Amino acid sequence: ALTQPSSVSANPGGTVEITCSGGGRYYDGSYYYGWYQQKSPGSAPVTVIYENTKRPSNIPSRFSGSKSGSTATLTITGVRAEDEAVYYCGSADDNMNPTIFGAGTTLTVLGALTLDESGGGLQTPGGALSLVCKASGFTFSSYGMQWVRQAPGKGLEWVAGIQNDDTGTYYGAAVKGRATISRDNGQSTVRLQLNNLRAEDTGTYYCAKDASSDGGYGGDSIDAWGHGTEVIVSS
Repeated sequence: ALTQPSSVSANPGGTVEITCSGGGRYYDGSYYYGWYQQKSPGSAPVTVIYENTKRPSNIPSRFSGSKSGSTATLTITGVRAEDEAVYYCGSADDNMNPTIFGAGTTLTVLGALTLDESGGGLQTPGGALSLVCKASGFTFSSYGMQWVRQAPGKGLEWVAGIQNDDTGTYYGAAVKGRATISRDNGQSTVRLQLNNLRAEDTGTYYCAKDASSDGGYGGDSIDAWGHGTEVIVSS
């Protein structure tokens, strides 16, 4: 599991730093982290920094990222009230678990592409579900894709990933043996099947696009998130 502080406080106009450690070493011997801002539980995260230092152009320039050795730091220079959020760090855990999220850092300040998920709703315990994410606004066949979920009031949890060419599928510990991810490049869709459903599978399921230039996926490199679809497992 990754390590990031539970909370940080800042005065408006201050400079704040949030660190993340514990990521797995990548194939190249280096370490890579991403930073995912979520302003309320159950809402689409927003990538503020990915691949250590890359900032999406719609994100304010007050956000920046750096990495030293195996530790990443998110810096907000001139923090604003609207920056209050939970910031989740993401990285690789190990070779068979390319995505893992830290527990989140809550920041207190003193005072295009579409990914559309369907198939959610009420599900019966012991049954199966099938979620579909329909992508538009980018060249789907070039990118790895992932599913991430969030139990009510809890943090982000990785569910599954798939490379652009169907290869390298892996699954989060809580769903391994029950889950299947697949994709259809011609339809620009990625699918999650999950069987033997249990109450613990209840939550918001987000489709996530990877930015890795090689069609891979990992915890450091998510650049777009859907608004998610709720799954409720109950009888």
